[PDB]
Amino acid sequence: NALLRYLLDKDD
Amino acid sequence: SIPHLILELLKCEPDEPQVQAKIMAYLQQEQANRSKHEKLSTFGLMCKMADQTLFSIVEWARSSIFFRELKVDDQMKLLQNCWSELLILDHIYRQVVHGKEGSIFLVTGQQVDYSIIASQAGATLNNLMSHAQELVAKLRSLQFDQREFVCLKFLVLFSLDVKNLENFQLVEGVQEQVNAALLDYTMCNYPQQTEKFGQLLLRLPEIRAISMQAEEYLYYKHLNGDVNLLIEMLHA
Ligand SMILES: C=C(c1ccccc1)[C@]12CC[C@H](O)[C@H]1CC(CCCCCC)=C2c1ccccc1
Repeated sequence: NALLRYLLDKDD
Repeated sequence: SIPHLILELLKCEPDEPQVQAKIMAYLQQEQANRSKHEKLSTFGLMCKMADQTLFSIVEWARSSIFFRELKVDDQMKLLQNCWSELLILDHIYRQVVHGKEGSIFLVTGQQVDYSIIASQAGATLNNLMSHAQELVAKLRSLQFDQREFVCLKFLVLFSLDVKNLENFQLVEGVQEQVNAALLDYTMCNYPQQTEKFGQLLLRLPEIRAISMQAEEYLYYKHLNGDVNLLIEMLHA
């Protein structure tokens, strides 16, 4: 789940 | 009085007008884009509405006490286990606060007549929505309030049914302390309803059951070609 990881990691 | 732990949970609550305003605005530009002959099906727009609600749920969790101390892989496992439960609990509480007979209140701030939705939703969704409405009625009769709602949110998020966690002790501890704070809060603020704590806790397996059956139905609709973040959560 790259999208979920991105939403948890993104800075903005 | 309010246990200090519940006050900390209440801090983490999102700005609900801005959350709802942002989702309302998103759905409007998507429809405004589409031409006469590419309208969204009613089910399709509800999926997009649920998709955008999920974005706000992830942002809520990521900034919440306790959750923000987990490593991201632990965070993913928790959200993959409870995302549909959180959507259903949010829907149910919205009806408890704002619901009127014969209508459903959406995360966009719109009120829609039940007869309109029930005409289009199909037998399975109508059954799950009626099961959820039975929970709304029970919770309203118990005077379900915002402090109890945020407790149930964290009890859903920090599920003891999630495996392979690096920090299962934190999930176990949050589950225990939120349970203890809810037991204390109901005793202090609703001393005459002995049944309230237990009635609240017993809605959690019911919400879980509605949520998982909802996931299974949505997976069916996706495999059928009828349906973003929503699809990603279904696959994982
Ligand atoms: C029918 C729904 C739905 C349709 C497609 C995809 C997701 C939801 C609603 C009902 C109307 C709201 O506009 C949706 C929103 C919503 C909450 C999220 C459910 C998704 C969990 C997998 C609803 C709901 C309520 C009770 C039982 C079943 C569904």
